[PDB]
Amino acid sequence: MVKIRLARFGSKHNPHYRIVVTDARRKRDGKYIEKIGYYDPRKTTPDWLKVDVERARYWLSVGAQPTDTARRLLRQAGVFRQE
Amino acid sequence: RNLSALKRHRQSLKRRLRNKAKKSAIKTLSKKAIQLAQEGKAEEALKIMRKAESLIDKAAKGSTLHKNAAARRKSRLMRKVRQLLEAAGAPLIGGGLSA
Amino acid sequence: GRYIGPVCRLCRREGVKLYLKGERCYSPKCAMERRPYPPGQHGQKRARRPSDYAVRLREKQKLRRIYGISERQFRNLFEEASKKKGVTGSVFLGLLESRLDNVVYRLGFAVSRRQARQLVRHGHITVNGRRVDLPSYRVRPGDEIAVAEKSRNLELIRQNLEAMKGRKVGPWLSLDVEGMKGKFLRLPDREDLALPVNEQLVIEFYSR
Amino acid sequence: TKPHVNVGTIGHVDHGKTTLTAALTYVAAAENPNVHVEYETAKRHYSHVDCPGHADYIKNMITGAAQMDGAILVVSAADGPMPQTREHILLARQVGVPYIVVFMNKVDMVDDPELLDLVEMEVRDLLNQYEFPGDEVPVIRGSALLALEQMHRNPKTRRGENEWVDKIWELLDAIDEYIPTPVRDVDKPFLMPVEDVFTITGRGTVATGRIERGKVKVGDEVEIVGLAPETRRTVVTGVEMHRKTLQEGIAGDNVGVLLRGVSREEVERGQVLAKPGSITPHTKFEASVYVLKKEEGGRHTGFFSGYRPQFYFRTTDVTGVVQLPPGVEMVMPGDNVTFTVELIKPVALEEGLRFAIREGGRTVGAGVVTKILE
RNA sequence: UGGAGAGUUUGAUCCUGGCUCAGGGUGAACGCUGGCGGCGUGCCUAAGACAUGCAAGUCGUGCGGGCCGCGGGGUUUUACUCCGUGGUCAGCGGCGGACGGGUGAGUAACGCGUGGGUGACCUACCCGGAAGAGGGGGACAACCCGGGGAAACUCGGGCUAAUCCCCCAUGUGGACCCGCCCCUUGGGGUGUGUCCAAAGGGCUUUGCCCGCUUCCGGAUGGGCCCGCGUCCCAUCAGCUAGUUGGUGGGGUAAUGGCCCACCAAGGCGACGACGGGUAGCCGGUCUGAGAGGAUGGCCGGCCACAGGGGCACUGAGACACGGGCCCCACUCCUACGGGAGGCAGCAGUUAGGAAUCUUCCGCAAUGGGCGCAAGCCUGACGGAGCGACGCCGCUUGGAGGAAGAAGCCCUUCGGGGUGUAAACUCCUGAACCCGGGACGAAACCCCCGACGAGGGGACUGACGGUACCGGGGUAAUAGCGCCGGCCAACUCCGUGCCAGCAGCCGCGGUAAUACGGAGGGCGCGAGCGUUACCCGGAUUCACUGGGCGUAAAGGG
RNA sequence: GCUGAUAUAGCUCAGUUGGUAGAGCGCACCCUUGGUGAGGGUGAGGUCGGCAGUUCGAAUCUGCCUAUCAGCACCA
Ligand SMILES: C/C=C\C=C\[C@@H]1O[C@](O)([C@H](CC)C(=O)NC/C=C/C=C(\C)[C@@H](OC)[C@@H](C)[C@@H]2O[C@H](/C=C/C=C/C=C(\C)C(=O)c3c(O)cc[nH]c3=O)[C@H](O)[C@@H]2O)[C@H](O)[C@H](O)C1(C)C
Ligand SMILES: Nc1nc2c(ncn2[C@@H]2O[C@H](COP(=O)(O)OP(=O)(O)O)[C@@H](O)[C@H]2O)c(=O)[nH]1
Ligand SMILES: [Mg+2]
Ligand SMILES: [Zn+2]
Repeated sequence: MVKIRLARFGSKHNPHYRIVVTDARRKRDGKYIEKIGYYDPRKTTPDWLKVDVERARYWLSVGAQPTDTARRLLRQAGVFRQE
Repeated sequence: RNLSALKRHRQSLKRRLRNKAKKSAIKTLSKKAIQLAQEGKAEEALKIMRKAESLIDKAAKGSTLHKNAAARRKSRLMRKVRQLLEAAGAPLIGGGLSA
Repeated sequence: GRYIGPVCRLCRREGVKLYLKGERCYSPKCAMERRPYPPGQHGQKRARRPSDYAVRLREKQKLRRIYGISERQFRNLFEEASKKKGVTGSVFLGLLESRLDNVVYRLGFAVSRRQARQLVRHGHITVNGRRVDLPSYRVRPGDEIAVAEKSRNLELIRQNLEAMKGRKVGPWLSLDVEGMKGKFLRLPDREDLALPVNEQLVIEFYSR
Repeated sequence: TKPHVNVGTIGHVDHGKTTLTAALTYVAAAENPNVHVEYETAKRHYSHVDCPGHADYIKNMITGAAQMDGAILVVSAADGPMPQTREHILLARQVGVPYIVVFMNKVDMVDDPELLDLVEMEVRDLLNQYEFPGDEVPVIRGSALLALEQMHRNPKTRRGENEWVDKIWELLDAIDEYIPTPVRDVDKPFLMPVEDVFTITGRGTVATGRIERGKVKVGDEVEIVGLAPETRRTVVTGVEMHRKTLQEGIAGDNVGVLLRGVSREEVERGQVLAKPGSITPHTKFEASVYVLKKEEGGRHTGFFSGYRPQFYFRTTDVTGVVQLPPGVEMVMPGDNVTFTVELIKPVALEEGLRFAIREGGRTVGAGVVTKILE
């Protein structure tokens, strides 16, 4: 189905995954749909994660499956939180 | 030597037949249908077309003929049929077809 | 690698007195003071009107050979100095000044260019906090270059750091002589840099 | 487990050295589970090199002598003393090979009082004639041919149930005993001359030859120094002795060495695989030689500087220019000298390495590298 | 924000003009020499053939037994072995092998590119919503017994359970013949008739949990279709019979000649048809001031192929990389009666060749499959190794230090160069030795709270004991090309149109700056030269930007 | 790695019949030129592929070995 995984951008040993929507069968770093946010593992730069909430939700309201750790980067991104 | 995918082959020769029959039934049905719907078997003609519709749709119920696959064959059975029950017929037993 | 070898031979050749050895290249014998001529066997006979080429060659070499930058970097760094919005004259020159090691030398610490380079290749140097060993590290505004500690008590760091008392630094650099700091207040200027170089020629040397 | 020793046979053609070899194995399979050939007594492990035992092939037979701790002079009952024998016997001293166990085969042939013991006379008399244990040699009796057919009937037979079957142990007992096991200093680097060269599915170039010093295993860097181009550094990825994997294969075991990612050209005979830095190519070198006198079989005339015989280093056979140092001229036979060699082919030398100097189907001299000129 | 030129036709000049140098690019190769790291990158030929290993599996929460070990002996003991419960071996049944991965052979093509049409259509799993899930019969495996057999296997009969299979109702609903309505290529609504639904699995059991049936809306990915663009040869000029259209059928998810009958004779073409060559296409790539030119390999997108050729089954999906049926070529076993095999997946052999990698470590991350989950499979992947192939970073030392060693070479014999170069003196300290030692990894999961939000906790690292930090600490690799001019760089000797150089003009015929060595010098530096090939300079196919009275060229 | 064949002046290639190794094309110093050609002059040399043994006598019979050409030598 249509999931919300990551793409390995960045050199060797230097990851910089990109949070995105894509028809599961694609290849990881393969063409995807629309971008939603990024992620930097070594947490270098206090600017290592954003996620277009507004957009992040649309894709779910229509059925989007995140990864297990993609679920998480969203949890850190407070996406389900509704008060 | 081998892989457990043959599992997927035997598991085929089976269904491979299961629907083959259901198929050839609708054929031997349809023939034997119009075969009488044009002769003037109004009653015992639709009888078959009403039997067909049944055997056809149920085929739909499976991996055999699906969606339009039968929705197609119908609009030709009852199509062709009636276009024969006009060689001086009048749908006596108004079974399947409708006035 | 960065040449390494007779360098008061180029004090000659380019015939425009050079001091890559510092102290001596600065004495009554920069080698240059005894031979205002190229080396070799001939070295002192009539010269053919150096080709329009020639000129530009001496001009580059003159500069490139005045730092230690081996072509590859220099010409490379030159390119970077092109796209950069602005005159290639300044920029590049400035860009050549941005060299960590040079700067060191520019700011006492070491007697000559060729020396400042070892200082970086051993640890002795340090910038806004953490230390650096890349002669290539390029310096940015408001960044002060500091001598390390393990070195501060070194015989050499001494005398060398002493040559400051009195002399003042380049109008784009400061200096806490006792606390060996001094910052990089801004990319120097054509005029500040009184170099025996006609940039506009060295430039022309690379269109062809 | 059981100590190992590379051995072989020798002698005159048709005597049966080739077939005795057949018997030796087989038999050794009955009372020994899991069984150039390989067999193993109930006391030792073994490597055997049936030699071609024939002129012409000598050149690769001598390389076979260099590769053994003991020779098995085979001899026929109906025959006895023989030309190819006298030959493949003096070459037994030249190329090391300590001790010799004669096996009068064909034993089962024409009865005679003398003959049986009259043959041991044409033997023992011809053995000391070449300064060997010509008097105390393990002379066994019991045609192997005949025993090699008794084991063919039923592939299982213990301690001599068919006379000759046990007469095959007269060897399988006389050789275990008598012929000890020497040292192979593993504390040294690595090294081992190249005998032939093979190719394989997935593996490729394998080297056959005896290890001289140290040991190798998968994951070792080595140098292939032996004529042509320049030394070739490569890693060993395969160490298997006698068709089966050998773990560390030390000195005294001829295993096949698989040199990673190479071709079968770059790895020809007469080379040497040693420690990265062990041995190097050298074309000129000093060496104290021993011109073999005329009474010893060699040169019956001598020579003069400029001569150019053929030297055999380890498993090689090359041609070099002899440049006698000023004053060194007509250096006749039975004379020791000291001149230099200039092989027309760069070769693996290590100063203080033994070699010989032949010429024309006979041995002409014995030398040992002194220093290397180039 | 961007354009540079020269060497060569002469006795000399100017013109046209061909050639050639200075520039930049490279999956390269060959030569000589070769210390380090990181990031890149690594058959361009044989779409040749491949001894081995590994690439796709996963569910007991669909079902029934085989089986090894433990709960309690039916009765009273072994008996009709009933049942509690976790491993495990296939079988049944499910979702998955149609993606990931590899290659470019084929192909000039609606194949690709791009903008659109689909009132001519499909889509598993994925979320939203509407209605439901009541009853029923049965087979074949597994297993037991009998057989052929070298084996791969397989034949007979007999039980057997399911989410496997078939029949009834159930008709919210959808599919069809026909009639009406609004709409206009089959879309939307409406009435009669006919026709089809369906499975229970889990524990903490009138309630959750993953499912089932049909319907609809959303998403995602697809098929078909269309205008436009898409290389050379015209010494290739005409091409076509399912060919062009119609009509009614078959087939399709769907349009259509896609297929078939029937008729009519059309359709295409110098705006280049038909044929021949070549070639996967683009995003992009190198060059160029630009316009152009040349190109399509790392990575992504679409397509095509999976030993060669054909084909169908299964399914939402393939006419199927590692599945099947057949023919062929070829390899292997063979009890010579019939089997087996496709690395253009990973690692590697060999063949050819100028030439291109390790039979690897790990699933920790990321990603994909199956499941409630645990977690399992994953040669995709993340790392490592080899290769100066490339780029970028780094060292072989830094500061002193002579009217100036020695040696080697010119020398108007006065003396000039190598040269501060070395030596020597300090100093620093690549390496090597010592200890500490990473992030990438926080979640599936557990706990409060409803497996919600939110809050709390824990396990998990292949590269690694590497990177980086702290301590100690030895001066510790250099090579290639060139020096008449174009072009930076001069002299001695040997050589005597010889030996030889040469990109172009050209040097060598007893003083050679050009051949060869030497001393010296110039560029560059782990590189440097050579070869090959693209663009440039070349307004030297010219739009930008040329020419045609004798230079090339007006047609008689 | 075993044999077989070919290895004769710089080059082509003659031959012998065991014994003071040929032909021409070239070529070296001349006279000449500037140098060469041509013209008239003068000739001067073959390790019989190589190292080695046999003979009174070794390019011809022996033994070895080296570049090269041809062969179901050649999977630990
Ligand atoms: C010979 C081939 C290869 C040698 C290789 C190397 O040799 C070696 O370098 C070796 C080291 C010493 C070496 O140099 N060998 C090199 C030399 C070594 C020589 C050593 C020992 C001697 O001593 C003087 C030794 C044999 C000595 O001789 C005597 C024999 C005399 C015979 C006379 C002939 C007679 C009657 C006869 O009928 C006869 C004949 O035989 C042949 C032909 N026709 C005949 O008519 C006696 O028997 C003594 O024992 C090492 O062994 C290396 O490792 C190696 C094996 C690689
Ligand atoms: N009389 C007899 N003849 C035998 C025996 N062994 C071998 N042979 C024969 O001797 C001849 C040569 O045998 P082989 O083994 O080939 O000897 P090689 O020449 O040393 O290889 C052949 O005919 C053999 O069959 C034996 O024990 N006795
Ligand atoms: Mg074998
Ligand atoms: Zn100076």
